[PDB]
Amino acid sequence: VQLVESGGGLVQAGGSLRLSCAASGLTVDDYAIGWFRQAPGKEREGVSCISSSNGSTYYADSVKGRFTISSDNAKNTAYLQMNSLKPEDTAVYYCAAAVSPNLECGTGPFGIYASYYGMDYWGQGTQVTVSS
Amino acid sequence: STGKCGPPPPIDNGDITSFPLSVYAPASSVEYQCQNLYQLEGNKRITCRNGQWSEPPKCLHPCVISREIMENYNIALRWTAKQKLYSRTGESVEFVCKRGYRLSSRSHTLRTTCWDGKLEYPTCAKR
Repeated sequence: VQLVESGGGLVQAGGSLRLSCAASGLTVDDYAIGWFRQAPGKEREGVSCISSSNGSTYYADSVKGRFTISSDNAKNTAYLQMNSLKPEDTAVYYCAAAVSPNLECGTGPFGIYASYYGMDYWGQGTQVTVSS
Repeated sequence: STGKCGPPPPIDNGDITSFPLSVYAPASSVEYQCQNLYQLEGNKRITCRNGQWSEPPKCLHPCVISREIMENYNIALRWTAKQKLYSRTGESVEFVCKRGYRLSSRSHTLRTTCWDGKLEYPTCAKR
């Protein structure tokens, strides 16, 4: 199992960016794909989530409305469309998958107890920078 | 001198189901009930015979997941439909490594069994 991020980089505030995550090696076709982010020194934040089975999604309050999550299952990939980007979105953005069945997006590492939960697999991360 | 008994003995993390009396008769019994999340091991009912009680039961502890310990060992709770921040005795907790970490090659499986408050935590180390 391998997860490749792409689509990050620099943009101007009010710019947009489409993060891509390419999952090779998955066995199961009931799984959840997440985007997390972390800026040096702050705690990791779960940003968005999509279940391949039940179609549940989640967005952190800090990105609701601005970000939209989708998966093209043919190319085995998930996308985070990031619009109206702000300086506070600046961070390393990690793609992650969880393979336990019937995962409900917004629970576990997307809930209030997120610190207590992890994911089955992680990308290396891609830097996103929003200048003022 | 007539088979009567004192109050039944207290147990950690449980109580009797009936009104507490000063004195019980020969052949009396009281049932115990463990607090929510504790698991009763042994005889639910004890009986008063020859002025003393049959042996009470034990309320077995659930394991409460420790953020501190998981931090130290570079692990987290695996994301499952069912796994909460505790487990009842006998239930198995699944863990995963932190991002960047793999199972320590002296470690316990990532799946491990709650036993009366006690849980063996696995360890992960950096790649």
